[PDB]
Amino acid sequence: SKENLPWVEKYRPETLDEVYGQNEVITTVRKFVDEGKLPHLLFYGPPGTGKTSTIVALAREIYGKNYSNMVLELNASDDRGIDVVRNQIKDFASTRQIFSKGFKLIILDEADAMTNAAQNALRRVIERYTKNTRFCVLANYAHKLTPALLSRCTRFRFQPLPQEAIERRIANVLVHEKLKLSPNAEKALIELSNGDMRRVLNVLQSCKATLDNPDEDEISDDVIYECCGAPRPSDLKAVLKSILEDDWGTAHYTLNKVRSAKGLALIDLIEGIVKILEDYELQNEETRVHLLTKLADIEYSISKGGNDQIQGSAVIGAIKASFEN
Amino acid sequence: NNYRKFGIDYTFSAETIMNKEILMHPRLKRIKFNPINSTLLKKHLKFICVQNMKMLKEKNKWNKRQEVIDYIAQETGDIRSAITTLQFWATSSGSLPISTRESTISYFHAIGKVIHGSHSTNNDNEMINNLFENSNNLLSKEDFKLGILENYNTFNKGEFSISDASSIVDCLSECDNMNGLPESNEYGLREVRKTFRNISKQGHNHGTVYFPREWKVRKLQNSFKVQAEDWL
Amino acid sequence: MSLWVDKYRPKSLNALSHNEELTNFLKSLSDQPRDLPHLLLYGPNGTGKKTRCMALLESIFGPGVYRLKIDVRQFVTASNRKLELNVVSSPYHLEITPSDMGNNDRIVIQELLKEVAQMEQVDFQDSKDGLAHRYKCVIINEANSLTKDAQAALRRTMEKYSKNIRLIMVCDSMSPIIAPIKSRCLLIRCPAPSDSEISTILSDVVTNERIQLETKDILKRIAQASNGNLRVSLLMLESMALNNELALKSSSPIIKPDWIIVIHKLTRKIVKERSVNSLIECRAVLYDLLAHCIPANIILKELTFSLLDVETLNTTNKSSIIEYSSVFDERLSLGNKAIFHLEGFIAKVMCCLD
Amino acid sequence: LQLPWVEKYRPQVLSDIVGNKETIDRLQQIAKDGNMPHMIISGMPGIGKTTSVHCLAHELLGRSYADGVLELNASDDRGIDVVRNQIKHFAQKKLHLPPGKHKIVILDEADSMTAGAQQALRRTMELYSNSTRFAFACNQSNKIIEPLQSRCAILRYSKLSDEDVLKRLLQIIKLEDVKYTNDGLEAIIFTAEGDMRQAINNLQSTVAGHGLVNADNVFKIVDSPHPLIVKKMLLASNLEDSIQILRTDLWKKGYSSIDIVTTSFRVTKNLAQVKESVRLEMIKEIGLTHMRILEGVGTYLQLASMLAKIHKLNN
DNA sequence: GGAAGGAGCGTTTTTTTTTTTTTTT
DNA sequence: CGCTCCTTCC
Ligand SMILES: Nc1ncnc2c1ncn2[C@@H]1O[C@H](COP(=O)(O)OP(=O)(O)OP(O)(O)=S)[C@@H](O)[C@H]1O
Ligand SMILES: Nc1ncnc2c1ncn2[C@@H]1O[C@H](COP(=O)(O)OP(=O)(O)OP(O)(O)=S)[C@@H](O)[C@H]1O
Ligand SMILES: Nc1ncnc2c1ncn2[C@@H]1O[C@H](COP(=O)(O)OP(=O)(O)O)[C@@H](O)[C@H]1O
Ligand SMILES: [Mg+2]
Ligand SMILES: [Mg+2]
Repeated sequence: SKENLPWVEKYRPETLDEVYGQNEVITTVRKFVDEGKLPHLLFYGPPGTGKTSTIVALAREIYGKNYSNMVLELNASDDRGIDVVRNQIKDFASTRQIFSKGFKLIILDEADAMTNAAQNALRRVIERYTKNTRFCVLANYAHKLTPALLSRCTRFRFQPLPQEAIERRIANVLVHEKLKLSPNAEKALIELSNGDMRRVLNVLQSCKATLDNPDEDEISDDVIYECCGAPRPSDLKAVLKSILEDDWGTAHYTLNKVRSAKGLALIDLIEGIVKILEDYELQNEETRVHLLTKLADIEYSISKGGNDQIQGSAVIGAIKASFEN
Repeated sequence: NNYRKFGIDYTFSAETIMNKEILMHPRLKRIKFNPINSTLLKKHLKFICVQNMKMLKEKNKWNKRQEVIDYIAQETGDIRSAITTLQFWATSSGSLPISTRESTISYFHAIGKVIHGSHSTNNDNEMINNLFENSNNLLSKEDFKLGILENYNTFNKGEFSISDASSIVDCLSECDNMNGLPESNEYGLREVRKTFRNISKQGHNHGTVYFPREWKVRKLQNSFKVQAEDWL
Repeated sequence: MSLWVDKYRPKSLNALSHNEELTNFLKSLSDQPRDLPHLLLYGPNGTGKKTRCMALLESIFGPGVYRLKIDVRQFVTASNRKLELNVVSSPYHLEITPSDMGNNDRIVIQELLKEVAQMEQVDFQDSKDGLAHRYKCVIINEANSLTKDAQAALRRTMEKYSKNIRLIMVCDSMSPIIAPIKSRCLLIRCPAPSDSEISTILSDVVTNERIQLETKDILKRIAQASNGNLRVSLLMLESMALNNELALKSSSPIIKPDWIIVIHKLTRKIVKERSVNSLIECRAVLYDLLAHCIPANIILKELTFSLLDVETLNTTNKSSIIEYSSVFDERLSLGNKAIFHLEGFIAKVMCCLD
Repeated sequence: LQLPWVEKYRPQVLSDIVGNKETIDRLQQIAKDGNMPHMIISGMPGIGKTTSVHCLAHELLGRSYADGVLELNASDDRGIDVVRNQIKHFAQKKLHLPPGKHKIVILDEADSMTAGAQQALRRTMELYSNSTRFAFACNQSNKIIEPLQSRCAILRYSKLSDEDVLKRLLQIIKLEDVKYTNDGLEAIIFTAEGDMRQAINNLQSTVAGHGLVNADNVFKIVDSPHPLIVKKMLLASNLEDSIQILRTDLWKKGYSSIDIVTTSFRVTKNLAQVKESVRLEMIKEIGLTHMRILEGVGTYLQLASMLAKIHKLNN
């Protein structure tokens, strides 16, 4: 059954040993369960860093394989209004364990989607029944959580996945599958991941699909770029060089050719050029101001559609004017 | 738990509780009460302190009674709140910061604070922060910006440069394009206050403040729509 | 009797008399109407777009398209707010103006139009055996006034149910039409009639009505004053003829819409005096104009172009005026209350002039 | 199992509560006197409001706490019907108490009460003030309607100072026999930002994690409050420094763009050094960036552009 | 015969979704 | 909060 699943779900960690890139948080929670002194928890972090996986693995470790009987899980797909908090959560938190298996666990995944009234109602539920129950909140946006709820929870930050953890997970996936990955392909995959393991797994699955003979074919960086349709570093470098050195006609022709060669999107080129320019050594600081403002404006305009050729010419002109200072 | 934007859910008053027919009925008389002024409140607090002279003298706070009474009379027009505050201060052997119930300011009072400023506070940032903290309901409502737009000309009876008016109106127009974020209201109010403070002078005569006339326009538009449907 | 705008309304493609190329294109569309794509006619207001749409429908079906009745369709929002829409129907086509429902226009697209698209039209064959099916024609007036949500809701309705429905949308500008909708329609440009054609139509009406005309220059002046709007041209012709005992003369005044003269007076006042009090008076004039349900964008455009016609102003003043007009037109498009933006535009103009 | 330290070491008596020394002394005076009036307790989270009210009620009512105290909070039903029936019946109850003692109705998180219930409470307070007294606890005192505020003595709690937090932390460490260092306690206090619940939670987390509370060990799990990082970013005199802070300290640590912009607005609201014109221009730029983020463009480029515009405003 | 102090003025009010309370059943 | 007409206070 696991074979038919998408790789993002097929490779979900089952034990806390399989969660990488969060060594400090993982060690703290593991030792907390070892000492049986789990406090109310908050897991704050960006998408695909292992919060849900970590909390489910911790529940499995605490309650073995029967965690579903003494764990109450609620997420944004369920209604969690003030009535739900008053009735369902309160009754679960105020009832004894199934077999006196220590304390009960309530997981509020994506709690940043809950209303202010429900969060306010949750305060005294959390406080009163701490002996019999422990709460776990998961979030990507802290500004949606009320100050009282944040104060009641011990905070743990899930950082963007470090490179080494991604490499180890990729090696595990490659040994699981009959797949080969090139070092340059792995470097490109990590670069495009942006610290999200879901993106890595999805792109790897697409790359395996792209291979004509996955039993023997090796995934190269070209395969990754084809699957993602993203620009190559060489294309970005050539476009930037033409913009910063050649005339308007030559730069326009170069941009058009680079885009038409592989059907690249202008937003991807803008992002790549911004990343490249972030490392440029600028002797004039107004240049950075103009670059940032104009490129942000162009990105915002592109987000709403518009004319593609005019936007590309705008990017060229903005870069040239900024560097003319 | 409300998340409703009806009249009554914003303000509890005769207008929101009654209707026009009842209020304008010839057999109904309406009398409006004002907060108790300082003279009466001071007199009554002095009487209360005199009635409790023995305990105040025993606790040594008697000598300081005036020092607090004039404060209380200066803080609120609520007789019950003033008496409660006096009792709390007197019964306490220690020293605490005397405070009364907070009193909300009216719509025109808020408009005047935004335009001319506040006597008590010389720092505009503190005044704006306090106004937003304690008067969020009034400031967030879209009619406050209309009132500012329609009353900013009252300054000096409209005898200031057209540049300042243009700046104020341009800022309000920019705020109208901010999807009602708190930053928009803060920016608009701060711009208006700063512009009016930059030209404040002792020798100025101000005009009368009036409510915006948008509702009249809406009523006329509804009548026009009815007439247009009839013609169609 | 009926107004001369409707009295002499052409009722067929062959009855058209201006923009012959557009007439030929419409006739070519009606040759094999079985595979007629969705149509989007765009052009200046009052140029005869609805007339041409009705002529095409008449050619496809027949004169019966002009037999129109009106029904009231009731809709209920999530908050239980009950409201109504007018549906103009003929035996072969339907007419709707969802923009009349404001922000609720999307509901009309989601409930009414979809249902119309879902109900296949079938009828017993008079002579042959078996049923016969015909697609329904639907006209959407003021398409450019639809909210983006309604336009999005139109997409899959147009695509999936193409067999049962063919949409004919009409608009004055395509700028507010989302790209997906423009992609799904055959775009037809409807140019305004030239002054000569307007004068010819007016002279034909004059001959029909036995109105004594001193010279044909009066018709040319009326056409110039109408700025290419034939409906306005006919309305002013009728008003002038009635006010002059059906005997027009070169001295007869040319009647213009009252709000236009009001805007001209506002422009003159703005140019003359520039101060805060003048701005308040201008605000009063603007509020009076808005009380008559004149669109804010139309007010801004008319005021801008009236200001640009003033001779005393110089090139720099006009350039600043057009800059401010563009900026505040964008602000109106993205805004909620129009008074802020109109007052800001007038204040900026006063600052630049002074 | 062993309770978390936040709940395990909740004070039972007023003497164990630190901070707001004058306020706690007044509460002790009331407790030892008896004539408790209607009171409102306002302040920021985790400073002892609930603990103070509960300790005062316990000390006042002695053995009669069970039958003389009615506690209601946002997790219970508190609608108009509840005021009409349960609170009314409790206030009508004839209970024999020591002279100067009254029944106490604790309304925790009273700010969340509905308008109808608050209006209904007026008559209850007017009728049953002789034998019943109300203790409201809230974070925003203005969220209680003025007619109710008129009957109550106001009591505003201030944020706890580093000294009291250190004192109570040392008491907890002595009770738990925890090895520590001075720098570790300083780091814990700095990260707590005056909230003692967070201070105790972080102390427990650090003690579990490594056993020894050092600054380096404290910062392994607990992070510096991001509002201070945002303030440092905004006050940077060079655009490069602001961009570097935004990248290393905020973006690379997983902070969402929406959180960053909201914190930037909050911090800019309290920048005393900057001028008013510059402050309002910065607020405008932050609002524009927030509007762009809400539409879906939550990219690092937008935040960099916002920083560039703010720096331009400074110049 | 000047302050200083105070009163009265300056007003009206649906709409998108989503959530919540209240009331009668 | 500012302007405007009435007492009140010394
Ligand atoms: N630390 C990790 N170690 C290994 N795989 C991981 C890790 N984090 C994420 N993954 C992979 O990504 C998938 C999604 O992880 P989740 O924990 O559900 O994401 P998340 O942190 O909950 O993000 P949100 O908040 O739900 S968008 C998992 O099933 C794994 O395949
Ligand atoms: N002044 C204090 N002295 C000692 N411990 C304190 C103090 N303030 C808070 N604590 C600790 O923090 C816990 C929570 O205190 P509470 O009084 O419930 O918080 P709070 O002030 O009510 O915040 P809110 O408004 O309920 S979010 C207590 O049980 C103590 O362990
Ligand atoms: N070819 C024509 N000959 C005579 N009158 C015409 C012709 N085309 C349009 N008109 C007149 O123009 C008027 C308005 O046209 P209409 O289709 O309503 O404009 P719109 O394109 O704004 O819908 C009609 O009343 C009609 O009489
Ligand atoms: Mg998750
Ligand atoms: Mg509390």
